[PDB]
Amino acid sequence: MKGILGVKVGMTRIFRDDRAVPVTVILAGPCPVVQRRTPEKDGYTAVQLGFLPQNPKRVNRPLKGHFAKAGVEPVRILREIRDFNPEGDTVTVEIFKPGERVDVTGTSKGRGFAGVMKRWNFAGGPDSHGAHKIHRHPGSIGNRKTPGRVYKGKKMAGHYGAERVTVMNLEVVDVIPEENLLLVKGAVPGPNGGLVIVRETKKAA
Amino acid sequence: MKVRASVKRICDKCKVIRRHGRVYVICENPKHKQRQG
Amino acid sequence: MKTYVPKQVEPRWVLIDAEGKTLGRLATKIATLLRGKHRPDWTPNVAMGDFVVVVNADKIRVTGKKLEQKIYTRYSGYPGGLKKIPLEKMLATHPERVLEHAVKGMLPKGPLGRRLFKRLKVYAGPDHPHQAQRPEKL
Amino acid sequence: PKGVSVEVAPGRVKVKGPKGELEVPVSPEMRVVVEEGVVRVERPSDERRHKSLHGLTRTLIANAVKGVSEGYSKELLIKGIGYRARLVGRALELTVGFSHPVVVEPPEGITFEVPEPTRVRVSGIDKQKVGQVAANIRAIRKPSAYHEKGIYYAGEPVRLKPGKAGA
RNA sequence: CCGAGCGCGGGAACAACCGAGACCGCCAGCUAAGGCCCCCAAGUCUGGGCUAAGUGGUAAAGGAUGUGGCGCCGCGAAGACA
RNA sequence: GGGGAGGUUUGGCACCUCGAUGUCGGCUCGUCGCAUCCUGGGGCUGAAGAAGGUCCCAAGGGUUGGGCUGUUCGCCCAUUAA
RNA sequence: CGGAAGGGAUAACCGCUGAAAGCAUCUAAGCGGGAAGCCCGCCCCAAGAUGAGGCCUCCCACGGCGUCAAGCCGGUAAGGAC
Repeated sequence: MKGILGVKVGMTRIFRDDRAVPVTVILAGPCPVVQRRTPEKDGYTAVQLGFLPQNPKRVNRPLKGHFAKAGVEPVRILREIRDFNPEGDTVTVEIFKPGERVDVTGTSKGRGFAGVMKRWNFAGGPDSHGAHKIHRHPGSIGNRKTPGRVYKGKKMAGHYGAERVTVMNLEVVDVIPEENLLLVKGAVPGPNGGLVIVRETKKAA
Repeated sequence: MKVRASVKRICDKCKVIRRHGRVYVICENPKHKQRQG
Repeated sequence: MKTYVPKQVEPRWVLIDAEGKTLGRLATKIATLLRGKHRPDWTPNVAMGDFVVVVNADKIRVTGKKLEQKIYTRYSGYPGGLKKIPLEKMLATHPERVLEHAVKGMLPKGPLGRRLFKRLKVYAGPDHPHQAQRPEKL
Repeated sequence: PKGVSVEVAPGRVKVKGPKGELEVPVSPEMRVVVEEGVVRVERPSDERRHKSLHGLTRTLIANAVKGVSEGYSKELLIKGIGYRARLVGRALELTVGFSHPVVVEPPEGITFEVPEPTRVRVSGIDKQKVGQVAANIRAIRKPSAYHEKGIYYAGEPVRLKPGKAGA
């Protein structure tokens, strides 16, 4: 029921314990509280967090510099963490000692048009024997004159990549609050240089 | 013998009821356990 | 002569209860009013049949065992995607949708019968937005 | 009905006596009314469903009166080995051959009472909680199974032949 | 009968099933079948009897302490039925 | 000895398609049925227990890899929760 | 890393009270337990949900024609575009 923003840093292997660890590190960044959300006036429960302060002339207009507390804008907008309500402060990492697995929600790298082969993982055919014609084709679809049609959501030759992906449950290896680091078990969607948020997971009760 | 399209009372201990909308055969003996199946 | 044609008369608003009423015969009248069929000023292609706001449809009655046994089905185009939700659970979660969709199968289907289903406002309360008149009926 | 103090109402009746208070929701298809001391069950006609209703009813408020006049007996017994019936805590803690003990709370209207960890009684001013709870305990531990072991209300341990039947 | 009446009303749709032999016009009434809550036009008409399963809204022998009226045949205030 | 269900077998009829409906097996993508192969809930037992037996309930998921044949099927091979 | 855990009514089945029917009976009104199934809770799309939602801030009132009642037009403001 917790959360904080961040950005993708490394992926390495810290020789913690005596076991190597593929470790995504995430610069969680000092993401300030701002325009809060209640269910009386909005209809849910969330908090707005802007990422990294880099904003002057090129920001312009409203600002929640207005809000009541300012801070201008980050450099790349703010996001809403559901079920969240701090206590009137800015937040970075400290709210998570190690031992606290969390889901990590981030954007995903884009593969443009994906061939059906490298999307839903198909065979394509034989490396000779038959015809070189198909070779890497999605085979056939539905039956003859009945169905009579094709299936809405049939695994097909289309797009794959520029998507939103939430990964689930990873041991928070350690927290560096002296800067802005949050190192957990390696995974995390997207490039080594794109936005990614942290949210507390669901396991026991 | 549960679940048979015919069900009955075999001895003078087996008596039929109605339960949930299906016809059931009782008898203290469960080896006669019958139901409208 | 030449049969008469009503001008843009006034869309009269109305109010009906909901409770103690059969699901069936309820909408029956209701609907038939969306059509100016109650009015001596009925014209097929013009839609001047009143507004029907309904109140407390959370407590509609129905005969049969219905309550549980009455199932409604929705089909999303994707295969295997026939959903059915009993009247039972349609009461617990968003209960208006059982009065709505009912009338919705009691009018014609030409574009207007739609625009006309719009000419009806269901709530499970009572309460509404007191817009104007809405003088009660029976 | 001397220790009684009844209260008629549309659906249910709201009855009081020396123990706790109890209520029996009766299908209002005849109306009962506190007359003199003992109540009357007068159906509005003579039909099947009616007959059922009136009789049922009679037994319902019957159990209602005798209940508040103290009628709580929920006897139970165990015939196993180390099958003990400890009463530790307010709870009933039993070990019936399962790999671990068992913990029963006394919810509303009910206490327990273990005269000895070999036989267990439950206190309750409610005929439902009687049969249902005692049942739930015997369902903690099945009876007999061919030979003899487990929990029983106070019934008969019918058997299935020992050193045979296993071809 | 369809064919040659794929011209009309019913039957949801529907060559031959019901009604029905279509010169034209009519913003005139009766009626056939089939209907009269609504899609849809007209009775949420009057009175009595049934059924509780969506039966109605499509199958059998065969099984049943389902329901409601009819007929018979011994038992009982000298006391039966459980 | 009786009565059904289903429409995958072998087939009866010759209504659509002869101014063309590319008839077997394998591949790739699947899907829908339940009369369930496994998994899950259980009743009956000639069910001590373990394992089994049959019958109820129940598609959510899963339903391997090689030899021999164009082979569907089928026998074998090592596995299998299957 | 994910399936899960856990919530709610249930299938077959097993229980309580309980008449109809002095008895008995899971049932007719009344409850409780109880499936990998069922609605969820996790993952994602998503207000073209023409029903087009809600939150937060940012913006000036004829400018010259339409005199009433809807607008027309050449340039601005927040912005947005090439």
